[PDB]
Amino acid sequence: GYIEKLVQVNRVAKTVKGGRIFAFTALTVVGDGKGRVGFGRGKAREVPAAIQKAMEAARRNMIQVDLNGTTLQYPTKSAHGASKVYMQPASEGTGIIAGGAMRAVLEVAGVQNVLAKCYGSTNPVNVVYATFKGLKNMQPEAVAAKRGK
RNA sequence: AAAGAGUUUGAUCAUGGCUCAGAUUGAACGCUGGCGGCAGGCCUAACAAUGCAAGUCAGCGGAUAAAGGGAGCUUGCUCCUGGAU
Repeated sequence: GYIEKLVQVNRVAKTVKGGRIFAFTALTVVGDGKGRVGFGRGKAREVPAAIQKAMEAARRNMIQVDLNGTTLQYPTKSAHGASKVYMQPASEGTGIIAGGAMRAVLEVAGVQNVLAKCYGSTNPVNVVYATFKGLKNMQPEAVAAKRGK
């Protein structure tokens, strides 16, 4: 995936006898604009050594998203933890009218007509799982109900 | 014919409040002074100086007593055929 994109970077800490030892955590999304997306988390003592690990772990664990072509397939809802994410299609002139951590995942999947909205928790590491489960769980023609519709 | 940020922790996730960016207004107020068009203008409390509703002459009575036509004096003058308007 080649349109990588960082979302959030957080300075987290740990106490020992001496005091707070620090480490930076970066959450980063990796896509190709065609329906392939992973997300990755990594930690290091320095910022770019953790972004790299977030790039690394997001190039594995990537997923084929069964889109319709530049939009979502149907209006969908998903949730991981207290984070809850509603996503739908838009028509043709709309862009990414979602926002934040959902704006990155629904940019590097190559969708550009979203109209997504998140409720509950806005913590981006769970909003990213909650967008990731909405996208992993669609199907346009792979209904096993043996019909044409 | 539909976007979120900031802030409780040594760090975390959650619950939850606050704060913010936004659009509006019969606006006030702080800073200046170019214009035009179209609008809008006591949201508050009442007491009021001084200047806007009246037309129809088809109803009498007043006024004019036409200029005119005279008359008397003679163009000063009053009554008149009529007496207007």
